[PDB]
Amino acid sequence: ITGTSTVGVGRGVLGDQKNINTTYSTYYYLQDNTRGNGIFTYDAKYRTTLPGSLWADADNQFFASYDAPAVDAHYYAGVTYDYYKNVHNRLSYDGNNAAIRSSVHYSQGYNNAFWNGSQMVYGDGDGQTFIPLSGGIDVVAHELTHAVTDYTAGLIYQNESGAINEAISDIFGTLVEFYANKNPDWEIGEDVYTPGISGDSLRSMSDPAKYGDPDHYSKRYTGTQDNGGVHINSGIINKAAYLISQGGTHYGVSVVGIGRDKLGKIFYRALTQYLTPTSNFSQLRAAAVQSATDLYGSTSQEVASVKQAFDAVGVK
Ligand SMILES: CC(C)C[C@H](NC(=O)CNP(=O)(O)CNC(=O)OCc1ccccc1)C(=O)O
Ligand SMILES: [Ca+2]
Ligand SMILES: [Ca+2]
Ligand SMILES: [Ca+2]
Ligand SMILES: [Ca+2]
Ligand SMILES: [Zn+2]
Repeated sequence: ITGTSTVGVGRGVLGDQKNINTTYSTYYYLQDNTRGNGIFTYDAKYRTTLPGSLWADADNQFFASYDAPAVDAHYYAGVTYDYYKNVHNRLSYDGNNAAIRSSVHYSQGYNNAFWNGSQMVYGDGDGQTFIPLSGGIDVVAHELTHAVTDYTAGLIYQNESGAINEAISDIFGTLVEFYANKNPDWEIGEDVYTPGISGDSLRSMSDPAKYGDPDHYSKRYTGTQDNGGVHINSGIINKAAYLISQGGTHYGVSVVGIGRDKLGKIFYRALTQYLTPTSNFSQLRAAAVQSATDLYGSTSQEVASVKQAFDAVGVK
């Protein structure tokens, strides 16, 4: 909408207060004009017709329970935009400042979130498996990263290419969580998963097998559930990324960590320069090795650690 840029205040899903960029034109809208061509947050009103209505508020204060998922979707989309711009010199998901759209209150009891080809979509959860999923910065950044992938490598959402697609979203979701630096970890979705259970997560990158996901290529899933295991086999790549950053000895193979910033540079370059829609795990290893070579040199520690990490997870 056409209006003037304003700053509202509200509370997110976890009860924390934050300032949000809004737009005033009769109502105050969840429309942040400070980032690219805007960040826009919509109310899906418990229905499945998208996007719903651009979120309107009478007073620029967003403290109602119903407001909380919208506050966090809007705010964390902004943090994710800032990460890509400041860290990778990427302007929104298309590289040309495309408007970022999200809808909250999607459906009823909806235990998921997704990128639908055009926008982000967040369920509220059923209150037992999940609380509203936009409360997780890693989840929000995971979703926006699907848009980045779709505009760049274009990894097809099945089998190995789809597991790479998923891992890319978990990797950058985690790197955005570290960028914001509020309780960061290598777990996925801990802030919104299972409100009745402390200390669990939807996935772990440091130890995928904690939640049943493989941590070695020999343990990959080969069936047809979950688009050929895209959220399962992502554990193999998530573990390799964790090892590149943090180091460790895994199945007897030792990896010297090189830190998060270098992990992010290597995988961002691989995603945007070398991966293709049909890349498999072996091709990802080659892309990551080449990316590290470009950035740091063929004889560098960084290249050596990429190779060790993929060796540790059984990917040649
Ligand atoms: C219990 C769940 C929260 C776990 C998991 N989801 C995630 O980890 C995050 N959502 P996501 O990975 O973005 C879904 N995304 C997904 O299933 O994409 C299918 C699609 C393709 C094209 C258009 C619309 C949807 C899942 O779906 O099993
Ligand atoms: Ca209000
Ligand atoms: Ca965390
Ligand atoms: Ca996390
Ligand atoms: Ca929990
Ligand atoms: Zn995903």
